[PDB]
Amino acid sequence: LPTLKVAYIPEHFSTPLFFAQQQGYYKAHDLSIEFVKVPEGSGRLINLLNSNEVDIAIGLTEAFIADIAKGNENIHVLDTYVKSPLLWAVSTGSNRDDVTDAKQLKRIGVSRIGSGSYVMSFVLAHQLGVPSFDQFQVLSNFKNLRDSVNLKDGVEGSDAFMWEYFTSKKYYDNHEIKQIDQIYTPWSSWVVATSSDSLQAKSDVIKNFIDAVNQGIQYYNEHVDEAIEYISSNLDYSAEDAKEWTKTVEFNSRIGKTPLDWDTIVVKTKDTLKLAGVLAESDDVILKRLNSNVKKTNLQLDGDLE
Ligand SMILES: [Ca+2]
Ligand SMILES: [Cl-]
Repeated sequence: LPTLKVAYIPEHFSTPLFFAQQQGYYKAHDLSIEFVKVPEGSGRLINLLNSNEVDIAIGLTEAFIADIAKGNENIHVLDTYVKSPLLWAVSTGSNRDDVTDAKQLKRIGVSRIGSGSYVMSFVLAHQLGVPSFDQFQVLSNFKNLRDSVNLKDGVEGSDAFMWEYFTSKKYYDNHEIKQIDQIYTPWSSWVVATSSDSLQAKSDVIKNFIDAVNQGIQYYNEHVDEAIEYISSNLDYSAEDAKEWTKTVEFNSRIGKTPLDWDTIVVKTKDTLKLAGVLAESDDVILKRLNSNVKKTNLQLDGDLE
């Protein structure tokens, strides 16, 4: 089977991928995997796929759904990696006595326009029963977002920003920022993606990988304690946070065995992205591009007589 270069993100979510290697599930499926650590995020994962530098990518769902719906016909969503949604925390300055809730927010801080922190602001407003926010502050990175809400020097001030909870929890504990709200993603958090080229020339090997990921997920579910020990010893998370994290996460134990949920992966995500103004194209064209790039079935091997 062709060599597969898998671009992943060094997070607690990548735990099953690690155990699959530890238990040698990959080699068991006759696979030669070359993992490519991508701390930059899902944004770079897509770039690595488009440049043919990697065969497979595992990142946030909304990233791959948006890119496909925006025109990129070289990206394919194969299956769901994490069935449970992502928890976004709404934060502000720890000493912002003027900001006591997510109510009456004006200046919303975001890393980039069209990013997760930006798109989720529309979900926040929707659930709050208030019009979408219009004043966005681009702070580039997470570091600046905290300084912004804290009204520190070097950056423009902002009322609040959104960021993954467990990532923000560290800064709740050190009293650098405070939580004013929490919002779940309407969709499942993580998915498995590939390129048109890798899927066309390396289909069979990709299937075995997904099955290998399936066993890795099974090992995780049957060895939570070992996963906690791994995360709090190799990743940027304490034993406590790693413990609570496992209580909120549900990997797709049916990955490769059952088609992904279209409503919870495509529909809800599409509706949100369009609400955020990320998708300017018509409904028919968007849905058309999603119907051909998002798998409605699991990968299968060709027949012997074929
Ligand atoms: Ca005070
Ligand atoms: Cl196109």
